[PDB]
Amino acid sequence: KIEDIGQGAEIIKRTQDITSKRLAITQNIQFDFVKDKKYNKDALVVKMQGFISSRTTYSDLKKYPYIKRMIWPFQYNISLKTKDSNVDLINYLPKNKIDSADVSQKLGYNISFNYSKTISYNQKNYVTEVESQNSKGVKWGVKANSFVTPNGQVSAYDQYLFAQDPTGPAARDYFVPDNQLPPLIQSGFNPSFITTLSHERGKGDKSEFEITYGRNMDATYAYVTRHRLAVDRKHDAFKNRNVTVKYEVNWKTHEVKIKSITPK
Amino acid sequence: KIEDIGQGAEIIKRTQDITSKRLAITQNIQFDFVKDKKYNKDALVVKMQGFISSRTTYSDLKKYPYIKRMIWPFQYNISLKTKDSNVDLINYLPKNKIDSADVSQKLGYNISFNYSKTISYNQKNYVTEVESQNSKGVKWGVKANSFVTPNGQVSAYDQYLFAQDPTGPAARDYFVPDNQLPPLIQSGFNPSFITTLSHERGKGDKSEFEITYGRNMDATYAYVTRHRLAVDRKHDAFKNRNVTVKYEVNWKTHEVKIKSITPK
Amino acid sequence: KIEDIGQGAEIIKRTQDITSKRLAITQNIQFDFVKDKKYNKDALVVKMQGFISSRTTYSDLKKYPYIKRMIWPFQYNISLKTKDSNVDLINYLPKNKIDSADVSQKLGYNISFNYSKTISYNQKNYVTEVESQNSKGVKWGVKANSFVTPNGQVSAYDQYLFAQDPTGPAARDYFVPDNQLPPLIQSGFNPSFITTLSHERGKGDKSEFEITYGRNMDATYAYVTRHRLAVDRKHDAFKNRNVTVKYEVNWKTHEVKIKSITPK
Amino acid sequence: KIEDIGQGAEIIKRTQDITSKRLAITQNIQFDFVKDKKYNKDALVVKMQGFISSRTTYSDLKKYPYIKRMIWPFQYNISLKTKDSNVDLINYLPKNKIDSADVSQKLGYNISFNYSKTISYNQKNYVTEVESQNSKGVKWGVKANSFVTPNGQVSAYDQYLFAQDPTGPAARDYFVPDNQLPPLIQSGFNPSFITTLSHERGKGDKSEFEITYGRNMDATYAYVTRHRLAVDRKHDAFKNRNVTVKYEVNWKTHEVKIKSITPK
Amino acid sequence: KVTLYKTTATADSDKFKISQILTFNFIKDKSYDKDTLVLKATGNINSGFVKPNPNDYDFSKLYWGAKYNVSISSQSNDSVNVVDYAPKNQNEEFQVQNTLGYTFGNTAFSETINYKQESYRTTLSRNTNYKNVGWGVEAHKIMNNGWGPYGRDSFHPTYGNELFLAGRQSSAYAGQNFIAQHQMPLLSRSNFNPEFLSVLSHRQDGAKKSKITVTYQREMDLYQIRWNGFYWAGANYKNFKTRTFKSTYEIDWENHKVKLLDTKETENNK
Amino acid sequence: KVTLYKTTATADSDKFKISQILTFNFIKDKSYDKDTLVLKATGNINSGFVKPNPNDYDFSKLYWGAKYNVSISSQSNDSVNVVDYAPKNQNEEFQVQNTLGYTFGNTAFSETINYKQESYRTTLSRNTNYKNVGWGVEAHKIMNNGWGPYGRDSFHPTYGNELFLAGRQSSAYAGQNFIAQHQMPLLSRSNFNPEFLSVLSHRQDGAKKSKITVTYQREMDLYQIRWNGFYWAGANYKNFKTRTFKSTYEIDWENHKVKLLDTKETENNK
Amino acid sequence: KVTLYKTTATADSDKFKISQILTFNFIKDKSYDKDTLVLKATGNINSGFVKPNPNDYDFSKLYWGAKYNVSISSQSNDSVNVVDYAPKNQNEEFQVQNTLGYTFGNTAFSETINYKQESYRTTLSRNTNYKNVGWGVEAHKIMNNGWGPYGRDSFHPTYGNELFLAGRQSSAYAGQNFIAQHQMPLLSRSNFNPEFLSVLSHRQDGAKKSKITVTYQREMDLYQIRWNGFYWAGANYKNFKTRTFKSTYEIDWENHKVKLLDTKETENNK
Repeated sequence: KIEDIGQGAEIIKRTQDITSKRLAITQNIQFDFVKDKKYNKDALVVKMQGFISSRTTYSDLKKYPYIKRMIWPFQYNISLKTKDSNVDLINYLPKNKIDSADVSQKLGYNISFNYSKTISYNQKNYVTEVESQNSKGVKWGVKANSFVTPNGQVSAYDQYLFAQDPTGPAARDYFVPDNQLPPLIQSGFNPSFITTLSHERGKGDKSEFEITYGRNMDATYAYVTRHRLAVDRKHDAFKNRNVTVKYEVNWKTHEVKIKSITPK
Repeated sequence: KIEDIGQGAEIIKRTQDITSKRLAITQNIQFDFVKDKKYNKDALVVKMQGFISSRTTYSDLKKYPYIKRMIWPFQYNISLKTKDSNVDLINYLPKNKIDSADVSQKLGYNISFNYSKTISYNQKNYVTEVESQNSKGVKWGVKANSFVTPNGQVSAYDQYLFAQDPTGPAARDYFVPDNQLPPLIQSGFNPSFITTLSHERGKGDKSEFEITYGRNMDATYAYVTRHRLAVDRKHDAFKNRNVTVKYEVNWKTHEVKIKSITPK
Repeated sequence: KIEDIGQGAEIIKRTQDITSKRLAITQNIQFDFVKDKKYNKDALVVKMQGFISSRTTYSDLKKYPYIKRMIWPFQYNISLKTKDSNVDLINYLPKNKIDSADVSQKLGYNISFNYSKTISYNQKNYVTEVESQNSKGVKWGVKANSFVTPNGQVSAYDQYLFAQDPTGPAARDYFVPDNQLPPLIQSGFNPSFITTLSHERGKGDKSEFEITYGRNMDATYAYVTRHRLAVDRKHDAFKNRNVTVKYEVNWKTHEVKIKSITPK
Repeated sequence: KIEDIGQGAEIIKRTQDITSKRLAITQNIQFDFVKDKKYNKDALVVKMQGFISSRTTYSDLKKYPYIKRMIWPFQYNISLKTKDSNVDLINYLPKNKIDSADVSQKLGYNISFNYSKTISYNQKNYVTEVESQNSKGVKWGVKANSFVTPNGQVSAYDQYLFAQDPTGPAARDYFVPDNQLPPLIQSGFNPSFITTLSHERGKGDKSEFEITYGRNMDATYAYVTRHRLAVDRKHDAFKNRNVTVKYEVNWKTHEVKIKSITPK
Repeated sequence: KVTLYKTTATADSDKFKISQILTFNFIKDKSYDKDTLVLKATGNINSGFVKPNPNDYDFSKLYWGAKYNVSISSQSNDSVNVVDYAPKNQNEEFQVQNTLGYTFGNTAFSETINYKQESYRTTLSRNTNYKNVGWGVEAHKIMNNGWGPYGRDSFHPTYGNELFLAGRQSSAYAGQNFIAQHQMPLLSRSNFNPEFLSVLSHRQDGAKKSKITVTYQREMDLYQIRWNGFYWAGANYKNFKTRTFKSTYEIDWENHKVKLLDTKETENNK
Repeated sequence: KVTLYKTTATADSDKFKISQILTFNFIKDKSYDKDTLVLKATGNINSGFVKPNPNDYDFSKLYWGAKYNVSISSQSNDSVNVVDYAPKNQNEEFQVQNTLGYTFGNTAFSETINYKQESYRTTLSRNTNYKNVGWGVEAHKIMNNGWGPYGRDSFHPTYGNELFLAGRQSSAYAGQNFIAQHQMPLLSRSNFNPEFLSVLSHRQDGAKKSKITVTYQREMDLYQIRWNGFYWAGANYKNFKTRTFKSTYEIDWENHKVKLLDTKETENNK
Repeated sequence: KVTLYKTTATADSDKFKISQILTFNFIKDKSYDKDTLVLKATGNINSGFVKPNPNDYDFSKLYWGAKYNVSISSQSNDSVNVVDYAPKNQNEEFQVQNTLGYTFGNTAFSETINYKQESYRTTLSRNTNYKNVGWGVEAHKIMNNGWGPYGRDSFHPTYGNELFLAGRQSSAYAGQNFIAQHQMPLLSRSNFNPEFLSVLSHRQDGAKKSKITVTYQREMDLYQIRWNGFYWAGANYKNFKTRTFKSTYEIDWENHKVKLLDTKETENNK
């Protein structure tokens, strides 16, 4: 039995690319109109791809230049939303999944009793979680998880993360070398999410979706004081730094255009 | 190098579902009439599926309420039987199979002799054994085998199985939490057995089979006495709690109709 | 690499089975005449299969009955020979092959200088070796190699092999139980060798091949003397105990017959 | 997703083999003219195969015969070059690639902190590196890397490599036995490189390429002095010992010829 | 071309609890000058386990199924020979990892053999001829718990065969000084479901009708324990009861149909 | 009925030893309202390694290739946008195994992170827009021998960056107190052969002719060592010399042919 | 279209126990301007093992087969060249794992090389030219038991080559101070069955008839042991006896048939 789902048939593909230079976020969205004869209504597979630059910046506090700061990206937020009643989300990917770990329990008796338990897991630098899903739209957020350091894995919520003994008066020197920074912090993030949106025929012709790509950036402030180094982290320093592109889809003429982008 | 049963050919499938709310046992049996041209007689692949709820119940004893009890399922019994000479069983699955274990024998001499033997096996929470097969019918019984606990595997025949230091005056508290109960005891069992029954053509038209699904439930009685916890197990407390559904198969009109069900 | 191998076309198969009850050797030889259009001459794939019973016999010595003996098979000899000049062997299987072992060399310095070398191999109870191959015929001999016993593997050339402290006055009791005897010694050996014999067309019509199956049996004599079990092994006690079936092949009428068999 | 030039289509293959007995180098080059309808210009896949004998020689020095020497091959140099403007290299293999190693970092506290790091890699006796690639020609050089010897692996740049305590007055005896010499030093090297050369149609008819196979041989001089074996290595003793074969390809008549070969 | 006219035949012995399910494929190929029939013998040979009586003070006995022999045969007068059969005998293999190590001293040498242990082993019968094939599933390495691997003929000087002995120095009625049915190997206390295959072949010029005799048999062993006053002992008496069910099935090569003719149930208690 | 027209274009810079081999596939499909071109940018960026001079007493320096940047771009006025590119950025993963032990005392813990280490890592350039894609292969974890992981910016208080320093307290001319060329990572002393992919797309209504600017560049770092009298110390000066070869290739979407127009070799020494 | 005409040719030397089974495939393709023939040389070069005599007091000797050389050649005057051949020479690889660990002190290091050891290694002959291809299977790492690897040229100062010596200080007749035939490598005491392949090619604009000379040769070595009065010692004398069988086979490219012409058995005892 299993299942089929909007598949096979014929696809007319239309691609739109926009770039916000002010926030360094690029939206390469491909809108593939599907026409399965077996499916009752109409369908559009929308693949969200692009580049959200990390915009990691190393500077010194203005009023107190002896204090240095690293604005590093914590969560890249990606979302698609619609206000049209006819359009409804029918399939979305990455979805939230339950997790499992391989465990081993050993009991021994060297006639001294011995007990040992090993739990094993596969961690990832950044984890993608479905923040909110309703029939109209879905939102995913790639929050940071764990990072490998020369001395064991460190949680992304540690205050002394990405900070080191100062090697010089330059701000970059108060923070770890680039060889110890994950690629997503050093360079940027490439989204790859897919959303199929069904639309009831006869009740509508045009429909507008607003796709948002963005970054919530945390900041670590570090300064050497009283024979010690003081690192502090302001969680969610700048939050909701996102770009929103509203795309108008004419289901009839299979044409997607771009209404407006904010921030322009 | 044997083709066997009815490879390919054509299958007319008929499905009958019955439920005994009194014993919480459901019988989803699919009867697929096979018409292999190469086969001399007629054949019916009968797939036994459904849900036998564990009916695990935790309650205090009537006379002495300070004594608590857990009726937990030990063996789920599944059987198909025919009282007609024409129909004969030609293939049945799961079949009783021999077992094997990987072994390793090491002998060392730190010029102090050393010897070590490791035997490794793959245990299952419940094991299915063919209790009795004759030409007319076959019976399988999924008896319990071994269960993982926080302190090493425990046999299903241990008296102190599924009992713990009382955490309160409630009966559920005298027994281990649901997080330490196998899914078959917590919820239920889904049978998946297949039986091909061949019938000699010319000497018969209608045939009736009784398919029995059931549960043999053991009970663990536990009570705190003189600063000790006394756990005792009555093996086969309630046995043969089964539901039998007689189905009348008309080989000619390819129609299966439920004659009668007991417990009605 | 780029080599088709004198096969890949229509095959007329003819099978002949003979059994010598005197020596308990059975010859199930299948002669498949191949007619590859691309091949210049004629060809016959001869598949040697059958059962050579171990004939393991545990009995006391005649003159001195206090001495017991086990006649156990050491080498099963299988051979195909042709005296006709036209027929020539073009392909034969199992062929003698070179062997390899995985090795690991570890050098360490706990600033002591530990060194360790592990050589790993895959042994077999009986090894098949091509004793002698010429254009007319080929001979293979499955000699014994190593046997797994409690307390380490033992070479098949050890004198104290298959002998144990006497558990009673019966001869079977002076030797290890059947649970510690390889299947080839307990029961028998099933050959599976393939020989393609090409024959130049125009010069011949009939050709006769003698196929020999056999057993070379070693004997272990054991007796308790001055309170010490004394085990001795007579290598090749009875040698060349073989059966020879001469089969006459008419290439023209694709018919194989049996000329004669010795031991009759 | 780039497909590739020469995919499917039709290939007219021409093979040319030449041998320089004076330097023991053989060039089995196969020139496969490809005619992809989709490709705009003409194309020729040139497969460089053959045998460069190691020419390892063990001999005593002339002036002082008590000093022995081993001329062993260090780098086998393989190169294809063209002077024709129209012909340009579009694909070459071996290609210089980045490397990776599996690493494991363990930190433990046996309440005594313990840290352990294991880096694992796969080494080859000789490594092929692209020395120089331009549009007209490409050069690869198989330099020596590491050799497994008893008592640990040894770099190919060690001075005491391939030398041993003298076992006799013969030169071969001052150096390790052949059982401890990699096959490339004991016998020779077989190149397997592929180069696709495109040629703009219309402005050309004939084209000439010089394919050079060669060997740079290092020498290890060893002599026993005052009870101490003294081993010394002259890196690049004889360098650029190569054979160049100029082949004239007529794209129109699909014919390759050998214009000239040096060493004659 | 090839045609596989398939048919099935079944025989039952309620007295000995032995059932025979025989499947047949009459492969007809022009390139073979003879007819071919593949017989897949499946079915059920019950172990015949007799539970030990729990009210036995010093001596108690159990009858456990230790060898199940299935044999397919053909009459000497016919042309029906047995060309192939499965499962055949096996040249078992094992993996060895000899290690030698020294510390510059503790010269140490270790050797590991990795193998596979089965509680029951199938081997050919030494009476397999051109007209009969047989298989015997015998008890091989049965482990009490972490004890053994014992078998039908193991022996310790003092305690004897300790196959199913619970405790050597325990204090219970002999009936309860055995391991429980659960720890005993599956085939020893439960049904044995054979899956054996034989290919038979009959010259086309031969008689249209032949007969084939398929035999399913169980060999039961008696395991008895006794209290000598100081320690428990045990003895396994092999082949004490042999329950055999043999059935003759007429094979019609002409119409490709198989019919069971006679059914003979035989008991050899000793 | 998808139709593909393949062609190739090549440009060379003998002075900077940089060669560009560009392969183009003009995929045309009715389902897409725009033309599509996949560009495979292969070729060769030489490392530019300058060997240390052996006759240097206390101070010596080498110039090693540390970052190679390849960027494919399009003009702002054209309709040619970059829809896809590879290799994209990676969310690297690692496997962790944690063990808790007890002896009845030695409560022990252990945590093992298994990962993969590379000498050079490719990441996208933060200037990747709808009309330009870039990649940068930077030196990551370079291991001296068993000493390391080091990089272009590691620092020890006393000995400084010890990336290519042979011995901290050795006694040789500075020219011979570096690790030999063989131990240095392949890309640092030898050619870097790029294999980058970019998909470009042009609206059919656009001009039949467009231009695309492909840039291959090398950033060389200077590693200098010095004898302070007591210990050797080292310093890596990043991006000392940048050799860049940029080439403009006219793409004709109408006739599906690509022609190199101009070749600009630029050198930025600091 | 490609047309493969296959044929076979065989030659035998009962005196030296050497048999040659040659299989030939005459592949004809329009895309090639030459004819092609794939020769697969199989057969049997007997080892020539001479058992040590057991009645030898202080000195005894065995002749063991150590190198088997198979060479397929063509005449210098013909146009038949050798394009491809297999098994080619191999760049053997090995896996190395290095561990560095400290206990906050027991700094420890460790290096493990995992490789594969074979008793005999096939390499090409340094006389492989455009008209001849040769392979040599030589003894490589022969292990006595856990004692070794040894070879045809190993040497210990006192005990000498101990390749096939049972005990250095044992007390038996020299004939019985050797390892038994069963512990010796298979190829050393039994037949060597070659499986080598060569692809010859001939310009269709050539003589319809050519000749090819296939040679199978064994190189026996003599291993002698002696009792110096205090310890046993051994010596391996290489290539003592060279038994060679060379056969010329006329290849007709026109009718695609191969006929053996002459057979030359040669002995080079030294």
